[PDB]
Amino acid sequence: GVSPGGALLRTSRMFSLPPVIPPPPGNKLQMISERASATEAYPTHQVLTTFESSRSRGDWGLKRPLPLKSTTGTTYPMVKVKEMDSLEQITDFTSGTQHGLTLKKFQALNIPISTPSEIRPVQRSVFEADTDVTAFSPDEQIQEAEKRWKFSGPWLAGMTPGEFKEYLAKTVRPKRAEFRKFIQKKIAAQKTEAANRELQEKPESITDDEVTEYLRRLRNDNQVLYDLVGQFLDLAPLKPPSPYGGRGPPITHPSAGISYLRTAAYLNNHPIYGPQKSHPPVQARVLKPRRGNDAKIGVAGFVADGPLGSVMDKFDPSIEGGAKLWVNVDKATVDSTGRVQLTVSDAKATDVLIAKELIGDAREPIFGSAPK
Amino acid sequence: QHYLMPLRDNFEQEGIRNFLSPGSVNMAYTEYQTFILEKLNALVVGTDFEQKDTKSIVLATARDPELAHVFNHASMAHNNHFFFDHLSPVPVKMGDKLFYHINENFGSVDTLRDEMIGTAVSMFGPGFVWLVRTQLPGQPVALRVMATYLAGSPYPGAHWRRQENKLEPTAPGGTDLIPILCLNTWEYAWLREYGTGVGGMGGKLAYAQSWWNMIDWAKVEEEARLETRILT
Amino acid sequence: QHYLMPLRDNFEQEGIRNFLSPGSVNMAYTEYQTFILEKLNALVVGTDFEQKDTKSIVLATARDPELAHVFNHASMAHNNHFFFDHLSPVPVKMGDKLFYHINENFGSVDTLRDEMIGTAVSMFGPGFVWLVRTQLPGQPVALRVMATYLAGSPYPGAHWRRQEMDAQTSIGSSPQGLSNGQRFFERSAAGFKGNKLEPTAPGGTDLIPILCLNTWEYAWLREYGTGVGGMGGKLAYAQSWWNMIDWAKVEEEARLETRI
Amino acid sequence: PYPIQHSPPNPRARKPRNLFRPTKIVYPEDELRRDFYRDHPWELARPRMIIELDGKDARFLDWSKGLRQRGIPLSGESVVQRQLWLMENQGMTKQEAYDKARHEFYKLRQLEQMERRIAVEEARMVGGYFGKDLLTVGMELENKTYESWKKWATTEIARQESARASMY
Repeated sequence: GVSPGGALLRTSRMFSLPPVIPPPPGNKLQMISERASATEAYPTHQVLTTFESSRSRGDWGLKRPLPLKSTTGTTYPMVKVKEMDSLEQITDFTSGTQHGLTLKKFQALNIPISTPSEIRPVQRSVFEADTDVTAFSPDEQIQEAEKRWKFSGPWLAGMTPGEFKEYLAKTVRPKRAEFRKFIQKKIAAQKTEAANRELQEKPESITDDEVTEYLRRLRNDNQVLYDLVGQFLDLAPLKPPSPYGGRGPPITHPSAGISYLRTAAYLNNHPIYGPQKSHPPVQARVLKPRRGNDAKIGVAGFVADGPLGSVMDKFDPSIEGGAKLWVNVDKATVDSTGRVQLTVSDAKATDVLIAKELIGDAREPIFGSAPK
Repeated sequence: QHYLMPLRDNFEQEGIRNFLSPGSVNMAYTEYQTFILEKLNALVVGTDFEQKDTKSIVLATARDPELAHVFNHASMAHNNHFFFDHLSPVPVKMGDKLFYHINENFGSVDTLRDEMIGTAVSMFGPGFVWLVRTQLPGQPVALRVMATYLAGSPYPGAHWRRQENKLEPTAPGGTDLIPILCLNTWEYAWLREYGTGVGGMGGKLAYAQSWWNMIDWAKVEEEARLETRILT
Repeated sequence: QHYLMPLRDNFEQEGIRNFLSPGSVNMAYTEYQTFILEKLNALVVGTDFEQKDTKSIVLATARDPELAHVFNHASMAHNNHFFFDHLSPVPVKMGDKLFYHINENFGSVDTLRDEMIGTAVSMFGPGFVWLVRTQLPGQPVALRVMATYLAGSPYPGAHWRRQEMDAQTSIGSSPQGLSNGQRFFERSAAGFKGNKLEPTAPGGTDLIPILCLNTWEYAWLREYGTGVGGMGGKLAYAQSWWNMIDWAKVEEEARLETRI
Repeated sequence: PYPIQHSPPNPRARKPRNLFRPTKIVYPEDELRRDFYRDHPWELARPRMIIELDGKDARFLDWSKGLRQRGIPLSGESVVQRQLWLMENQGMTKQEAYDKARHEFYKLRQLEQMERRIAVEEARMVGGYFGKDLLTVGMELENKTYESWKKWATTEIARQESARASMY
């Protein structure tokens, strides 16, 4: 019954703009700044592009054409729109290269994302048919639920004392009746197990008496109870009797849609030298030197801890442009908060020399001149 | 004078059940290989490479602008025969000892499947996809997937080296590899049988997919040498 | 979206009588160009290149590494159709002006004939062999032959992807190896830093590709066969191709300055 | 006039207000788009053009084939539309349809990233040189910006020193 004009808008490109997702979650009790805000952990608005011809006119498929002062001249045309029409009759926009190019930088490292491992390194891919699964069935047993990553219930350890009370009085309290039915289904199957077995050599599931007594038998073994309660509220397992239980489930996909590579078990064949041992190094910056009990380094837009090891010790104003060292990214993963934590590992000497050779800035060429 | 080796399981006439037909194999190996050998025999007429094997010629005539044609035919002939030397008549089961190491270097068999097939479909220029075993810091038994473009050899020697035996055991930054499994992507193997691939059906993709079901894993495990935890 | 277009003289339905059967031309152009374009469309389905022509994509999408894979399909589709727009149903008689100039740069029509053909087999790889018209500010118009590996653009605006030398066998320890090695790094270092090694006139008019020759496997692997026994094969494919060159059209693109 | 009601009006309201106010347009996709893009926040960094060429982009969209379609790029929207199709036609659940379509999205993105690496690598095997990668360019711009910060810091530092002489 939709009108033809209303049927075109449903599939229009503008109507496809995703809603502004909540910002990257941070500690609920901090002193965040209000007037000034730095770049976020992950993007929140959709980045836009246009044709080189339509950009010279300021046409971005928006309400009105954007100004040419800050929208033309750059190589990569990227822009974010906070409001298509604000109270000032202007499209409140801003450059989107902060996050747009950071994705391109990270995708130039050629590194997959793997599930974190407690401290024999085992980098298991995130995109697998055994772990990456959201759909389920009620009949499924508790064990497979650990594999999942998208739980409907909240994380108890993460919730604040106020949020916890609200959850109890608005999600758990008005569920006793339904929970009683859930037990009946379990008790029903229990009666069928003995019958089926003896028959080799289900009931209507309506017994309000066994249920009450069934819960009094589990008061001495709280473990099996929580195991059952976690299935009715879809809570992330917390006790070892494990995966991502230290910081809780990932609010997003374990890869967070930043890289879709499954493994890095490849050897880039170099033209002259041949198949190299490790991956090409990457130059990074130095932020917050040791002399804060750790050093921060900027590896392709992201901030990660320095390798476990001058340069990191003290700051040096004389160095122009700042201290820049080469380094190899070993492992990358997404924490519960959504940040992209990189296991930056010190690079080798030959790798840097080989990689600089193509750039043409290598002081001494390994090819030919090198006698030994 | 190098002669044409017979196929492992009389595939020349019988053919693979679901991978390639006799006619396709005829043009892929019976005819193509002979073409290379015939041209290779005319280049090593009464020379040091007269009695040497295919592998030796590759290492010897490695990266020489004067022996280009020799390396080309030699390397191609060897790789071609090597690719057909790992095709089982029927789908064989993967050994438990090999199934374990694959999960330690790639996480799952499907991951390796997509990585090997993916690299084939994503290579514009004809080449080979190699599954080689190496020893790396932290993983004594390490399996890696490497692609040699055009006629490039996968062996370590087949690359430029430095001096001080003057030649080093490996190339600058390189390592020692052991080619286990291969996958020929040249048009000769897949074009005639599976076609161009227009419409996303048949084509080079379907070729690689059918190649994964006829791998002689028994032989793959043999050349893997999982017992030798330290290779030098 | 980029869509396949008809061939010059109805070669899709009939094909060249003595060079390529209709079936071969079908698999060579209609069933391959479509495949390439299908991939190309998916790549530029939502970028600035959604409405740009192949050549514009080639030149524009050349230096940037992140878009290397787009260059291949775009360039391949261009070169492929560039190779079919120079054949003719019947052999054409070489133009006088063109015939004369050829001898002044190659010595004879047969000298150039065996050079291009010889270069093809020498490559032992899929590539395109061109016929380029060189010109400099004061130097007279001079022709030359160029070999492009896989997808290689002969134009001077796509120098980054010219791919004129296989680094595998052309860089060793011999005297030529070192020489080729220096050039390889000199180009990379220059290109990376933005320096220009060889000055080129604005508009990329120094080099104008007149004729081309597709040596890819799919083109000839069917009609001429594997080539075992020298009967047919890649060699014969190049030979037969030399008889269908539309020298008339070749002369037009040459645009030789009147000097007779 | 009585504006178009895009959602069932509150039947419980006895004295309703804003009867002559246009209503919000909500589709079933809105719920799905929010879910997906929250699971893949870095999918928003992929630029997406919302500038319609001729408006006839919804004429060749057949979601029964797969994610890849004519005229539209592979993005989260294609996943949602594909998800909605399976959920309705094939009578799948929200989660089930989400899993299937989502997994197809991954495989198509993996090949795209593999081509880039193999493209540049193979190109150099035949004498192919490229320009400055995005990584190098990014670091260069930081140098120019970091140096400007050094100047400002040095000045203000000296300012405080001179401002400290007046305290005594």
